[PDB]
Amino acid sequence: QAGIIRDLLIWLEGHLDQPLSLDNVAAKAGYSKWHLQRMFKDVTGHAIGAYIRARRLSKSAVALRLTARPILDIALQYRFDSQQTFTRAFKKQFAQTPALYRRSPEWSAFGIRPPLRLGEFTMPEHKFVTLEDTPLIGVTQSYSCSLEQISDFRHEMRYQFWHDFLGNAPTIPPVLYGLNETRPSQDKDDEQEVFYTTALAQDQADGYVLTGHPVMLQGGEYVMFTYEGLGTGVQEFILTVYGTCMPMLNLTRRKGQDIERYYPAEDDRPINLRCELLIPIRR
Amino acid sequence: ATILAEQLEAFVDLRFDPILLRPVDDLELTVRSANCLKAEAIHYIGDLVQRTEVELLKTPNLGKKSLTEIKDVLASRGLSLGMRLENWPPASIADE
Amino acid sequence: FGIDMNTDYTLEEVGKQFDVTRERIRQIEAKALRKLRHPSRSEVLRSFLDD
Repeated sequence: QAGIIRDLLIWLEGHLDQPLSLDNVAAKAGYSKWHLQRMFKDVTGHAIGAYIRARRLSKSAVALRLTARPILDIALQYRFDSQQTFTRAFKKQFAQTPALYRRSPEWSAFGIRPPLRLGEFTMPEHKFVTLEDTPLIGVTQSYSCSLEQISDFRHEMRYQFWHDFLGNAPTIPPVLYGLNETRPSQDKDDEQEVFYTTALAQDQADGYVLTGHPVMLQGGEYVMFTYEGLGTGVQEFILTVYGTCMPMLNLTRRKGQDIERYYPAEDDRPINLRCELLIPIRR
Repeated sequence: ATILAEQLEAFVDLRFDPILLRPVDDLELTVRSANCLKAEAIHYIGDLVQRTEVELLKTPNLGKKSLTEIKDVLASRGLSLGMRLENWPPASIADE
Repeated sequence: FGIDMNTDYTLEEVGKQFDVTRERIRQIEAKALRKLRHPSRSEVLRSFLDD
């Protein structure tokens, strides 16, 4: 029934990584390989099999653009069979060499396919802004981790950076700023590295003796992706803006520091904080 | 005195399967075999080993490959279909 | 890699051995990392990781 396929994807989005799966492994869900396939074709509007390995490639495409691994870390990482075939289907999805794909800093959402929900989808809102060059102060440190660890690692990089400064802060600055960077290589254009900078705001307290650099925020077009959810919910909100809202709003984010705008002004209950993801956008 | 007293008492005195701890959602079965069984209000493995398979699989959320995980899991641990237990439920047992 | 040898055989010297191939024979080694990445075998080699 309609309660099945929705629950299958809660398995499948969580088991798009771990089992080396075709529809035979997916045939352990109540019915045969064809009837579970027959039950998917009409309740969704997508056709399951060539979609999933492409969605697993769409899970690998953001791994090909924002994760710091070479071609053969991610050759058969997402349960594939070969690399040249993986390179082949990539041409029919993005029309670009994967060496050329991580050569350019611009990341356009052409072939990324959003994660499917049979239930009700939590749609985020958008508002297109154009921002200003603002000085701040903050430190940087790096990571090399998973797609699900795009905010699991990122929780500590703001917290110990904040609670070192709060030991010598007579105030609480209520506007937070976080900056993600995609910087490729020169030897072979398949790799990159990421330096993440959270910063303290130049606000009503003039004396801010913080280790780091005076960072001028990048100017140009931006988007006010305001949100309601806890820092563990920005984990899936970063994934539903970057897995979905760049394809489903068909937009191409531009080269530069992705401005995060958290709110620490509501800092035990689980805190339902409000946050904006001001992406530097080229519309 | 007391420290001397107690040291004198050297000579005056001196001469259950752990996977049955878990509910139905806590066994890591196949594509739909673990989350579907809780919908029949079966909140435990001990509550699920008390019944037979004839009154489970026919609900049209429960399927033929939501059926067989009662056949092999009890065979890997040595239980029966309809086994009523004495002390199955834990201290604070509930549902989600 | 040069275990148990004096010289180290290259993918063109290998290129006549099993096949003309230069990608999938490298992708044989891509299976060789991948069949040893799985964290039960890679932990004897984690003792020498301290460099």
